[PDB]
Amino acid sequence: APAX
Amino acid sequence: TTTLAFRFQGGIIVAVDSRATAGNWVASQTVKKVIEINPFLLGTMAGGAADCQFWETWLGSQCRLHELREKERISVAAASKILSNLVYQYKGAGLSMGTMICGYTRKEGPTIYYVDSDGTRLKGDIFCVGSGQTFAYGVLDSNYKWDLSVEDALYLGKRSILAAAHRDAYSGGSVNLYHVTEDGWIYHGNHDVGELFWKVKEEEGSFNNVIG
Amino acid sequence: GSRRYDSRTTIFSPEGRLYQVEYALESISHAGTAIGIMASDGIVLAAERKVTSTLLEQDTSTEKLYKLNDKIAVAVAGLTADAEILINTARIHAQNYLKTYNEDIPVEILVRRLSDIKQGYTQHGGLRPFGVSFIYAGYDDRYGYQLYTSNPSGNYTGWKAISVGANTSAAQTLLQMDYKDDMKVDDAIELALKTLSKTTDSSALTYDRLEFATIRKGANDGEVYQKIFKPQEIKDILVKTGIT
Amino acid sequence: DRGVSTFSPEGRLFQVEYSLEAIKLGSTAIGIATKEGVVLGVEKRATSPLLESDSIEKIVEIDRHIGCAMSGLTADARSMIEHARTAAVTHNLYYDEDINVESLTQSVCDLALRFGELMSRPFGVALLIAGHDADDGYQLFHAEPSGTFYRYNAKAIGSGSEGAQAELLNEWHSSLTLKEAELLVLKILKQVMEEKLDENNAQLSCITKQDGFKIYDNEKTAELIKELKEKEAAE
Amino acid sequence: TQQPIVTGTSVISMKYDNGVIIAADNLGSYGSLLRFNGVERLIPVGDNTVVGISGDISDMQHIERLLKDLVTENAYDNPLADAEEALEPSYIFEYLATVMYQRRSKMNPLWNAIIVAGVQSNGDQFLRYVNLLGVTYSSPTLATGFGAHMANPLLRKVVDRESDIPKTTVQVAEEAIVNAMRVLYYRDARSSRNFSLAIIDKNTGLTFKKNLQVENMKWDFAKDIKGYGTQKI
Amino acid sequence: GYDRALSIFSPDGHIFQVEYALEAVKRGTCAVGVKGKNCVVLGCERRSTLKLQDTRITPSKVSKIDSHVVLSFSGLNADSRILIEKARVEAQSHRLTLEDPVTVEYLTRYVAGVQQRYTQSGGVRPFGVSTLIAGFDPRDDEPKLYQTEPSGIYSSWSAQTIGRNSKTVREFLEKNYDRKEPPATVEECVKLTVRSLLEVVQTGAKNIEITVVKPDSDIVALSSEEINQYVTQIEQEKQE
Amino acid sequence: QFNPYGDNGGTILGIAGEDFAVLAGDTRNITDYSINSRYEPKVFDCGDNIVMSANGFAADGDALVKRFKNSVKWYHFDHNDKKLSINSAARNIQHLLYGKRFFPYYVHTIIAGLDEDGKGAVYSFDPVGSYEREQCRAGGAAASLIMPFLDNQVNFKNQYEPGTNGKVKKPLKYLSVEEVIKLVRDSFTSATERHIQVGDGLEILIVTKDGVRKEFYELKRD
Amino acid sequence: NNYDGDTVTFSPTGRLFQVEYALEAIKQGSVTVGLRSNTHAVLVALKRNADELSSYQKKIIKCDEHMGLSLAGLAPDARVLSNYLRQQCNYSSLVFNRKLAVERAGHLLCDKAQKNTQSYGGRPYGVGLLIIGYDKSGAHLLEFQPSGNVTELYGTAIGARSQGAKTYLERTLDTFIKIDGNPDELIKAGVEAISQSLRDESLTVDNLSIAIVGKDTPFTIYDGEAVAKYI
Amino acid sequence: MTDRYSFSLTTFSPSGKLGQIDYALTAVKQGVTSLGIKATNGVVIATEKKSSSPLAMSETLSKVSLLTPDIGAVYSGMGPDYRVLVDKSRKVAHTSYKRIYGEYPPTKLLVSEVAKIMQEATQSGGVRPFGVSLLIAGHDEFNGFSLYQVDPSGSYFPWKATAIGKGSVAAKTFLEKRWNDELELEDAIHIALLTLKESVEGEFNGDTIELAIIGDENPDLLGYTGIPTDKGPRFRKLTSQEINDRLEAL
Ligand SMILES: [Mg+2]
Ligand SMILES: [Mg+2]
Repeated sequence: APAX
Repeated sequence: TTTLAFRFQGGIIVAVDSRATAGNWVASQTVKKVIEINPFLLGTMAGGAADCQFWETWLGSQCRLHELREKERISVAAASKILSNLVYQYKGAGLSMGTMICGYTRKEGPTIYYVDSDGTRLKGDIFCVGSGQTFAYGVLDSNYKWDLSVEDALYLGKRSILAAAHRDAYSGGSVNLYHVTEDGWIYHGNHDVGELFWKVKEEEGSFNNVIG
Repeated sequence: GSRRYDSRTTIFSPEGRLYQVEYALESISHAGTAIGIMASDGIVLAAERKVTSTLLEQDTSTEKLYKLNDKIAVAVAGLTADAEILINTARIHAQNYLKTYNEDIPVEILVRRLSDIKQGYTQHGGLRPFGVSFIYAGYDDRYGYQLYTSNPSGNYTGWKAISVGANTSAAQTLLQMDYKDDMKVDDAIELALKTLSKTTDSSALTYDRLEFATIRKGANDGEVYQKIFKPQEIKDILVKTGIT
Repeated sequence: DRGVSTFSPEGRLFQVEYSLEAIKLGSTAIGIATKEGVVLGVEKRATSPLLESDSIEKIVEIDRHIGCAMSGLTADARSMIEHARTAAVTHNLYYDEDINVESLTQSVCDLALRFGELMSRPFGVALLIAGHDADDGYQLFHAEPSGTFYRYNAKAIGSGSEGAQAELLNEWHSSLTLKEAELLVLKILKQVMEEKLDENNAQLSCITKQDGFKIYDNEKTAELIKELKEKEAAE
Repeated sequence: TQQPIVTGTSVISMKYDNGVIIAADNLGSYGSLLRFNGVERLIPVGDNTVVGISGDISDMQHIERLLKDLVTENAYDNPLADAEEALEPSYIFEYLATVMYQRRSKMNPLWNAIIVAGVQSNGDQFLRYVNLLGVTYSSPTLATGFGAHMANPLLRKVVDRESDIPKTTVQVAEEAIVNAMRVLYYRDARSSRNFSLAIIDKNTGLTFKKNLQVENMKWDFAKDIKGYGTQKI
Repeated sequence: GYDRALSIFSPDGHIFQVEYALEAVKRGTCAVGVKGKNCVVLGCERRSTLKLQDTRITPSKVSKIDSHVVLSFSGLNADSRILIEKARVEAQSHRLTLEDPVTVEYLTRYVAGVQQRYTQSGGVRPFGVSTLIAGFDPRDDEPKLYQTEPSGIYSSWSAQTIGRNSKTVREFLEKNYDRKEPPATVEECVKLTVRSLLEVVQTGAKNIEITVVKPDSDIVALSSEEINQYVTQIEQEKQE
Repeated sequence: QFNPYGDNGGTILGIAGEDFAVLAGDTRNITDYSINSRYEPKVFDCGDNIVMSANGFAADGDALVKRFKNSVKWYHFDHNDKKLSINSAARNIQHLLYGKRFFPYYVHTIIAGLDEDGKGAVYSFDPVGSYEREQCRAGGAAASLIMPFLDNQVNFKNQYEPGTNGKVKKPLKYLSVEEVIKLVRDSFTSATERHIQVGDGLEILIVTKDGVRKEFYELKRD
Repeated sequence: NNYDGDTVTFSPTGRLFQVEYALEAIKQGSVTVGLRSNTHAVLVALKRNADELSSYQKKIIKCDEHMGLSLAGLAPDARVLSNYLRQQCNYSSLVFNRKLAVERAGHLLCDKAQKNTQSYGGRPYGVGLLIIGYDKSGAHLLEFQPSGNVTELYGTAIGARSQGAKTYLERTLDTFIKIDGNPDELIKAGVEAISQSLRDESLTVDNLSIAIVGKDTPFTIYDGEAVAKYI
Repeated sequence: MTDRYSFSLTTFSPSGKLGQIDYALTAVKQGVTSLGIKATNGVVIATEKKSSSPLAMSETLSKVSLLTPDIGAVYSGMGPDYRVLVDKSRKVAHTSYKRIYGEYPPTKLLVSEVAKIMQEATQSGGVRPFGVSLLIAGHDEFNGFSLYQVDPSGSYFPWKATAIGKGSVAAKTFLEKRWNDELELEDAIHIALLTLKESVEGEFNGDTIELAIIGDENPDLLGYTGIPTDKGPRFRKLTSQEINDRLEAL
């Protein structure tokens, strides 16, 4: 999961 | 991520970047980190892209049901507390969120709540949230006044995200800008850092660390 | 299926009464009379035993008066077995409160929970109600001395003096006649026994057909003592007021 | 006695048939579907003049594009409305779109026969469900406690229904304007109502694609009432 | 969460013009101990499918029982059980693939790699693989374990793409399979000399050959190898 | 669990167990609610076949649900405790999650919902209780008065009464209450409430309770003399 | 210890034009240093003019595609045969993915088709259901090789108008299907050159208002 | 009479009256017809309306690409049973990659209905179904009754006055059974069969409902202007 | 399937009687006479072993049962109901007392537990009341000797002496004449044997009479030695022979  | 929101004389400014990363890999430069919950409510996203996106659009559905049942728009306090009580149920499961619930109601006035996945919920006038929060804070704090004109407030918010986008490796892409008033939220555009940096450098004379 | 054999214990009559509650009350009306009288300096519980046999072990016996905690006792009219179920519940409930708050349970709070249990048997579960009415006698530092009653409906009310079981009509009339607010305990003891003496269905009131208890501040200074009378102590108090 | 889920010798569910009797005792509700919108009107029927009539809520929003009117044991409708609203909002969450009116109605109707020895009896209330969606346009549905629902161009339910339905049979045509339909609901209501129709004991509402579901204020309805008498007097 | 105890090594297979061949040795190893020698690892289902299994033998025996119960269940209230409603290889595979993926998803896998070989009712060749992770794939040649490393390169020399299948006879393909089995006996420390082989042909049906042996082995050159570098005698 | 469908439909479309629950309300002591311009008053009859009562400790008939809302009732007393507890719990839960006390309408809708639930659930009978719920929404000065009943229907009332002889006192209020001009003050409103109760009650002795609720959590119960004064004052205007 | 995940390699790529969209993926399937198959398709016609690929751990990819195809089936059954719009598919797939937030599908998902105005659309998902519409996305093993090429050639990033002093950007414009297939083919041959898990074959599904067409091309087999 | 209180009670002649009363709701249902050749299978259903302002209740439901049914009686019960069929067809695909045999569909419905005829508290289903489909052994028509009895037929009909059509089909058998490779002719025969059950009414454009499935036709439903071709 | 009888089968009639309890007492009335007498240094409980067939071996049917080493029980009414009550009574003495306090329960408390079980059969769903009245004789350190009667309702009372069943009315009268607070245990056995002859029709010997005592500790009945604080069971069943010895000096 990519994050911001 | 870098996101901010601050209260002032003329309502609330909300500004966010648009970068998503997986490690050092830049996954996207075009993420919409502000969610428009209703015409008087905004949510900002930082942390897990899916976690934020999913639960904040879920939050919108819960706010809609409130107004069907209660014949009245939900308070910022109550909307923020739905999200914070939700994530508190998941505490320890590994959700990753740093969010701000921003809006106006007649009973509250313009209001900002910081809500994160440890279950922290704070009312306040200024917050910056994300890996670039400190960079945004540095600019924002050192130019913030309650009396900023709507024009200046919008620029400071935009400039603070730019600052963070530049220094923080994990922030960038573009700035998204909102202004929230007694009449609801107003969108103030998407601003690519590609062009915004050079425009600001030239016009403001800042960023002298950079080869012009 | 089994619907055929269901009495439907928790329904309304066309008049809006609860059959089973009414019929339980009818059952209680043939039970040994129990009386509570509240004084300024204590409380009396007096109750008549369901007609004795000479061979009954009367001193190691208990049918009417039960200790709930150190500050609260009850007098029973109805099915003894039903009452014990409720009594142990009440005793446990008292201890939960003490454990939680480090303070003895206020009398009403105990009375309410027991009455709430009874109420439940009249609204859900399809079971028969408890065929019991209680007189609660107790002390707490909010209201001091208190008398309450509860019945199978789970309705409860507070009293200066009250009777339950048989001949409450005659008994209530007599208490109403002679009761007065400034009364001491020892006067209330006399009133209780004189009332039973006149309402009894027996030929004459003797020690062996009675249970008796007081709740006084009559220990030492600002604290309370329950006295459940031994048979010999009742025999004496029966002489002391000239009924024998 | 006898099971709640029992069939009669005619092959009908006793409990469902008996709930239909309870609905006949209900206050009147009427809906008319046009190409410009769907109107929903009801008889408030205050049981005493002291009761504040605006607190009588027999027309109800489900979503922006769906509205509801009821007749019968109206307390039974709370959970049906609650289910409807959840079903509508949930659908939008799962699919990022508006839920179809028929799908909504079918979802509510699925609740109906979930009773037995699940709930203890059928609902004692019928529903008129009116909305718009892009596929099938403006729609009106009559949802019964049998689990059956019918689409209608116009429909009346409640005590005055058989009289009002015969009237709707004559008056409805495929080209009614919204304004014609509003008047018509008002007219037919005044006919079958016990007491004299005014803006306090009847209520109107519509759903249009453009502005969604709106309940009319008493000021607006009072004027359509006035406009209706002047139309009838004038011929 | 498991660990395989008694295990079977490679299962190898390929398509040819009219059908499919599949083979596997008759060994059940117990670590480095070659414990059991009469183990059949090819299980025929009907007369149109063979299921070859490697990995944990206790789980293989469980799968045998599932397949034999599946045949029983398919016959129930089915007057066309030995005709139009007979079990196809694609049905048997999908069933197994479903189970394998469910068991991995419950963190309690069947510790196997499976190849389902057969001919569909329309005459098409079926060859598909599934393992403990529920991973599935099809290819003109399939092998498990060391077979994947040593058999596939040899079998793909014969059938390298789809178009090579019509050009491949059953004699050619059986040769390749049998040769591949010899190589594995040279090089896999957990292989045996004895094996079974099955052909499912769209005309001749199922031929199941037991008690095959690796033959024509080259060992003679071993005598010329003295020492490990400098030693002469 | 005990499952029986006790509340079911009869051939004429009636639910007899709900209707018989209404009969239990009819037998209950009278309760009346009247809302002024700026207050709401709750009056309750207490049946006077009872002396030797201890009024200090005997459950009062008006209950605070929260500090700004009160509930009274007619019908089965034990049943009413269950509804009051549930209502009280919901009031605190609403504050916890919404960070605002309940509106009177919300709390009424909740109690009503509970009552309705008991009319179509297996193994339970309906509540033999109708309620009057009154108070002021938070930060609001417009008075609220609602009524609920065993079926679950609820609505708003300028004034209303329930219990025995409620039709006599509803009769009274219907001719004595002006929608246009509600009792402009506390004093005025309390009086109208006591008058309506005197149509049915007996002596205004230990027979009438009055509780007044003003805005911002201002609730006070009148005691005997304060009520007694009202009784005395009306009969002296009566001989005319 | 049993590891419930594996990595089957391959790579996928979606590009959207004005009135069409493509979803391409190589046909190679691998584990470790072995080839499992040189032709195992991983881009699928899901009905309602939606194509879908879920690349990474194939078992998870297949499960997800199966579930979505099934979701389309029931959408018809429950909503009177209504067409499932690409935006609605995307949101539905988010819930499919996020439903397994605490035991994720190890896949990068891309879907392609037409939006409700008939314009080409590509949606991409992270493994737990974050999603976003784009002109452009590569996913899977060679994503990092191909994606920056697409930024440059599809969205004209870092490209300026000659002689404008780096002041006027190359103006954005839709690409023809012929141009898009050229970028796809070059993207995959380049990816095949430098990534060991990419090769064997390339399958492209093109989606227009007349349906779904396929094109296939050989890729280097080493 | 004393023995019709529930499904768990036999009468003294060995009858189940609640099941028989369930059968009765089918008889009050609008007529529907099934018939098949060797290449196709057709459903025709007369739809019923509430009045002239209402829609005409749908009586045909798709179960899979190769299967579907028509209903007569309680419609919600058809919804429950058709939904069960959709699931069973579905399960066969996902797990075995196998299209569900129409015969198995029949057996599965029988067993589902039967459970509700032997246990206290439940009730029999109040609907009859005609199931058509095309599978690995060709075209099929089934008749389902809520007693649990399922029957495979060349043709049949259920609902009020279905005896007219069922007689017609009984004579016509040798003709319609051999309408192979001609969809429109099989449908025509079906429409004629249903016409033998009409009284005081005839088939209008928003009254008639037809469905067909077969060798190279997915189960599809025709309503409205799409059936005008056949009136 | 399963128990769908979750509602009470005992309910109040309009007169206030609980029918099933009354009817259960009627079943006890029918039952064979049993009695108990309390002496100063013991308790005796006795009943008639009224055999079903003379082919039956009535030593195999014990009407008087050990519950704890110091507590015994006898009954009148329905035998099978009594048997399962003894099973339940023995177990509850352990689970709800001995396993908690490391000692056997006092008589009143074990009685209290049996009463609870019988009360529950009077109110719980899908059951009828027990068709028996028990007499429980026992000893414990702080209460001494005691005798209790337990009825189908769950009610229990302490007795000096009483009788239940068939000829209870007559037998209770007999016991009022003979009982005094100075009875030594042997005198109580004797009175019990006299009282029981009134109500027995046929043979009256040690094979038709079942009789047990709660008296002195019996070290010889313990089964082991070496713990001097463990002194043995106070419960003892009199043998066929022991009874006949007391019938000759009757
Ligand atoms: Mg940066
Ligand atoms: Mg490569």
